[PDB]
Amino acid sequence: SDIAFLIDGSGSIIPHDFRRMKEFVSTVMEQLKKSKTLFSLMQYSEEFRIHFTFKEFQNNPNPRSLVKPITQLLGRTHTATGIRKVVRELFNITNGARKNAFKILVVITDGEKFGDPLGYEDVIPEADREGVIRYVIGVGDAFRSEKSRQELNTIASKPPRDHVFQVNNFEALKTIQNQLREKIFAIEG
Amino acid sequence: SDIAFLIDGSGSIIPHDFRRMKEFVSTVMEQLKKSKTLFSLMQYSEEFRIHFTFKEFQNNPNPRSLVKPITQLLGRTHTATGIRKVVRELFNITNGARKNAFKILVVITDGEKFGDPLGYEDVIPEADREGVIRYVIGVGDAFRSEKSRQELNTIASKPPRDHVFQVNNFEALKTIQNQLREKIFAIEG
Ligand SMILES: [Mg+2]
Ligand SMILES: [Mg+2]
Repeated sequence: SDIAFLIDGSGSIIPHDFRRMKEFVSTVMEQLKKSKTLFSLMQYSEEFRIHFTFKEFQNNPNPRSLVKPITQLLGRTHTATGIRKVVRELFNITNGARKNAFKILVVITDGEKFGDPLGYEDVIPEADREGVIRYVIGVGDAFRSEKSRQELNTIASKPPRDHVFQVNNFEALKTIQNQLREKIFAIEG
Repeated sequence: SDIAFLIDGSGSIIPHDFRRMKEFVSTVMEQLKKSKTLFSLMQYSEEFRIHFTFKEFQNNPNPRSLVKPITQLLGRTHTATGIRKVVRELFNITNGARKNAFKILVVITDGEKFGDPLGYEDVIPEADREGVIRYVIGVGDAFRSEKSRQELNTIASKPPRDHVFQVNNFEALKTIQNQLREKIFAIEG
């Protein structure tokens, strides 16, 4: 499995909630680390940060090591654009990504996609094509609406009830590790 | 005929040539005027300025006065996003666009698309579905190759012969002036 992480570095996320976020991620990588599993991370906002590719991870496969040194981005939310860059570069052959393997994407966001030229319509359709499975963790009040949830039901793979986890706040992410974990195991064993 | 212009305001355009382009536009809108014609203007770079809308035109049908105050935006070349907006905002009924009218668009730019999240692959198609006729004018030494002009043909309608025009300097736009004018009359008569 080519398991990649897309995390929201929006400056709407207070340093420690962002601290937490970061700890969540380390933990799941260690928790899902099979032998042939690869990992990659990028930090998206208004600027886009590749912290590491599959290709790298295999010559230093240590979640605590690589997760540790990340720096927040603060800008706004270009989720769609972020998606396009995952598919477009993370999941490319020269980046470690292996062709006969499962493509998995886990997104973590705290708001709605603000000020993005692209849309889900522009990026969604090409993610399916190469067949990327998408699981979305949405965090906070921003997601309590009868429309905010739509954006989340949308970045997800179908069915959405099994791909979406609407948590209450940074702390409260520890609460779904077993879930998010077992769902990603079941599709490899 | 709902006729709209997209003028490149990038930083590579020196101020006297930016003034030359502003002249061209005023003039052509003059020459192409008829009682049923409406004109719209947008300048793009990295930012996007809608100078006058279809229905605001019909509030002060005066090319010349309307073009006078236009100051240069200074960005870089985000041409696809520009096409998008032209198509999404200007040929919008609420911005005065008429249901049974023709939709002609004239693009003028001194460069290659650069650092644009969108591809022409994401805009050309919306432009076709909405029946938008595109003419491209590529000014300067950027479209100097059997390659960069290939940008022009992609943007422009088919056959490419008829919809593309390239001139060496701004000061030469005056040369394709009469040939353009006519092209845009064979649509209507
Ligand atoms: Mg946020
Ligand atoms: Mg330029």
